[PDB]
Amino acid sequence: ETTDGVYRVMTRRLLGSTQVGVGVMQEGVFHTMWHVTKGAALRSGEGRLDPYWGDVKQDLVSYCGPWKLDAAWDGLSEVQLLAVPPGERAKNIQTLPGIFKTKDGDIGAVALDYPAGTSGSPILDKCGRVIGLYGNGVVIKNGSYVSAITQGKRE
Amino acid sequence: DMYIERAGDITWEKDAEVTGNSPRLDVALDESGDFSLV
Ligand SMILES: OCn1cnc2ccccc21
Repeated sequence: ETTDGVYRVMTRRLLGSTQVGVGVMQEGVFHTMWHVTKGAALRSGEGRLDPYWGDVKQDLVSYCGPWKLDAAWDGLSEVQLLAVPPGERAKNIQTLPGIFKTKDGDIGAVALDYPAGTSGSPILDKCGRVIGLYGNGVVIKNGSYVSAITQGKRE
Repeated sequence: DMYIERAGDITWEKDAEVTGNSPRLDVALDESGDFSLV
């Protein structure tokens, strides 16, 4: 199936069924984070999805086509994390992003903590566009987790 | 082998829980794609 939406990424090389990550399907392309699949091919029922583009430093990978998600956080408004935790139902969480300040510029960051198998969950603006993926970040002083709003480049 | 299964629609929820802070962090991104605090 190539239906638009958010998907769990599952494996069976370990015990039982394990969720290694999450991804979004849009315009026939599956978008997830590189560390989730390590570029491996994916199964979709009877079909197969092969990697098309990826970059380890960006920690992004796309399947069946080029990266399609190009919406960006405006730097002002609150966003929603559509978290897909392993073994739990998808649930939206609204939040005001922080900032990752690097030498190459600033990127939005969401301060929400979830199991690592939630990596790849989409982050949305109020219009419903995917502005980035959740699951690559840091651990701060208190011990909580802060993830960047990781977005690719279309075309 | 990894496989995927659908988990929901990509949509904004008006009744969504609002939580989480908005910290300003100085970070560095290495060649391996791992962030670190500065
Ligand atoms: O929230 C996604 N995520 C990815 N790696 C993590 C590590 C700790 C907590 C959350 C994590």
